[PDB]
Amino acid sequence: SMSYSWTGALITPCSPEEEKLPINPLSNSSLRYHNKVYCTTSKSASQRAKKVTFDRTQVLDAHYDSVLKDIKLAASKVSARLLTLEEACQLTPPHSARSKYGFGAKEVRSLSGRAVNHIKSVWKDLLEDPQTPIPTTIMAKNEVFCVDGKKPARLIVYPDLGVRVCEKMALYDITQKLPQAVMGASYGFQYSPAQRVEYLLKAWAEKKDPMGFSYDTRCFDSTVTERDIRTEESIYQACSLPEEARTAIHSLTERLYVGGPMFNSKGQTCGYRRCRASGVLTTSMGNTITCYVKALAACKAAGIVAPTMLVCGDDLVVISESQGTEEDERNLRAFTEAMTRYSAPPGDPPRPEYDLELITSCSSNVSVALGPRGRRRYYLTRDPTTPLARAAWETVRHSPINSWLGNIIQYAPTIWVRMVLMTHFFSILMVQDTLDQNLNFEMYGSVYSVNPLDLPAIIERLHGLDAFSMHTYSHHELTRVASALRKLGAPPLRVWKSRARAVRASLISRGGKAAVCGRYLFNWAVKTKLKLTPLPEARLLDLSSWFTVGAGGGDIFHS
Ligand SMILES: CCNc1nc2oc(-c3ccc(F)cc3)c(C(=O)NC)c2cc1-c1cccc(C(=O)NC(C)(C)C)c1
Repeated sequence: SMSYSWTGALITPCSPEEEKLPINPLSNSSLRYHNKVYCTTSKSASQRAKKVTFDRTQVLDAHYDSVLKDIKLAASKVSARLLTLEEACQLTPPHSARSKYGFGAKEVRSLSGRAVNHIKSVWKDLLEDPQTPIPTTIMAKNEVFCVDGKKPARLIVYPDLGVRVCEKMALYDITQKLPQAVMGASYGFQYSPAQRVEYLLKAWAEKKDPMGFSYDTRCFDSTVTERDIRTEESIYQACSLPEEARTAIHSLTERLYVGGPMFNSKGQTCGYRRCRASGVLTTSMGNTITCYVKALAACKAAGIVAPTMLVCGDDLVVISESQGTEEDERNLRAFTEAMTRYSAPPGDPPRPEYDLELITSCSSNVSVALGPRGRRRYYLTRDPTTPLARAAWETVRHSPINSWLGNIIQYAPTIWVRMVLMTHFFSILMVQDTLDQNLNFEMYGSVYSVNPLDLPAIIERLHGLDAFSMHTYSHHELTRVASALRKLGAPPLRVWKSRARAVRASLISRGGKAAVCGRYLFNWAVKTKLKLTPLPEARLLDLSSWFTVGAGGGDIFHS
């Protein structure tokens, strides 16, 4: 079927949109940034709609059936329960898109009578009716990117707030248990960055002769069929569940997850969806499990030898035994053909790599730097141009996503986070006197609440003490940050190191948790290096909820 059908009504915005920051004609830096950075807006929504609209065909085989059989058997070991209304309301982010039925996230979180009873009606109607399509809203996302032309806006398709709370009651427990039970070590959301690196290094070391590849599906959400989505339901149903959960899961699958009508922000009929919805609770878990099933079946069909997989939504990495370059090339072509028959064709054809550092996935690659010992330390990094361009946009135009914060946390050991992002954002929090204010950052369908003064303990827990003592960065990492700073019109590394010496001194001059930030985060900025010891507060952090899938949008709150 067609991934989408359209009426011709425009995908409309709800808030003001800005494609580019204003130019200062007397600044060369301002011109460089203007030439390089843009924000996607609803103006390009039709270009995206055209790309994501195509017919899907699937040809399954015995390899697919056998993998699916094993997944259902692994799912049967899972016992999951309904969440209470109270639990589902507390998982709702404070600024989650309001309901059309006269209440918002504030009323959901406080359990106001009207919100609670409207959610009661949605729940009862899910139990009563297994078939009527649930309406959704389609919106164009506003995201900042760098040229090299321009990407059109990504589209988000989501149901009403009342429906989103019911999805949590019915399926949140499944999201916490099922992926690990069916995928084991392949489930990408269970790892801290240091644990992810360790897993990849172990997978690489296990092979006598390793070969790795990343596989990127073109428009993954649109390639997801009604059948893939009904198969996801049979996997959820393989769990031990109360009957009421089974009923709600089945109605949500048939009325929402498989497809339905889409409306623009003005309330006009925009189209009809027959693929994955980008803004539902099951988006990330569903994409991860479905990508894993197709990829494991395709490994078997291609004859990939001893594959070790890592799956994060539609991002997939396979590390296996090289059969030599010629056979690897043939086997990757056979893998691609099988993924295409399963309705998962590639954007760019996969390429075999004989060095772990040469694989890119989730925009990241493994790099090496020296520890305080002089020992080689491995960490995840990425090209910093877009993260630095987003941080510059966020400095001038406040966003609740706070991409700069999510980047400082995920990429804490990188040169660009330590020298540029930490220096810049610790300076702004100090000048504004907002260091001790809790902030939220959005990432992979989840909203996390973080105190910037807790960053040293969070970084130590996610990356280890090595994050505060990395030095002697690879030439590629040095060239990458220097080029990104030049291209964006920013001052060079030498200016950032001078500013960091002052930010560190100012932080240490405040005492308490701020001095801890100065000492641990900016130990690279000084000549006389302090010996950094484990932070006791690192062990006391409850970061358990940080290692799971979120809800498209992102609609799972962690505080
Ligand atoms: C470290 C940068 N991010 C990532 N970098 C990555 O690099 C790879 C990768 C790269 C090269 C390669 F050869 C193999 C794999 C990822 C991968 O699994 N691909 C299949 C991958 C995933 C995340 C990622 C995704 C979701 C959440 C979080 C997270 O850490 N989240 C918090 C802070 C909340 C715990 C991090």
